[PDB]
Amino acid sequence: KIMEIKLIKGPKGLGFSIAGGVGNQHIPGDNSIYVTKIIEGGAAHKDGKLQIGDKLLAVNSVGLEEVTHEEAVTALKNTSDFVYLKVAKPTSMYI
Repeated sequence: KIMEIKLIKGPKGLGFSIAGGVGNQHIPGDNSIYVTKIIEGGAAHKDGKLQIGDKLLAVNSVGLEEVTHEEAVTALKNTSDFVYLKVAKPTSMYI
């Protein structure tokens, strides 16, 4: 299930780590970007909605679907302080 998350970029960024990307599949057969860690005190932690396992779809107007890992790293580092983060919650269990 798809949700939009509103984040202010903190001094250290959005407060979460990612894996995946085209050429760097986190899940076998999935080129998607996944949340692997939520940083305590971070903007993502404090908001409360983003979780380990979430799939990133977009960051503001930047698509994260079928992008390489470096592309998503850049998307997330170089956004505005006002972030709309679109994510999909897992159907199965994990990531």
